[PDB]
Amino acid sequence: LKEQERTLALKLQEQEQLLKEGFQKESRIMKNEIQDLQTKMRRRKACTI
Repeated sequence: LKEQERTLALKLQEQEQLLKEGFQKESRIMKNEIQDLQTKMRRRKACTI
């Protein structure tokens, strides 16, 4: 029983680590796209609402 519980806990920790790495990769992609959008909109004209 003690061996089975230990195996289950390791398997959960690996899944949690993988999910965290994916989320950090997606957040970096989005941050890069925001930076690239900000460099291209520096030509021509303001108005309004």
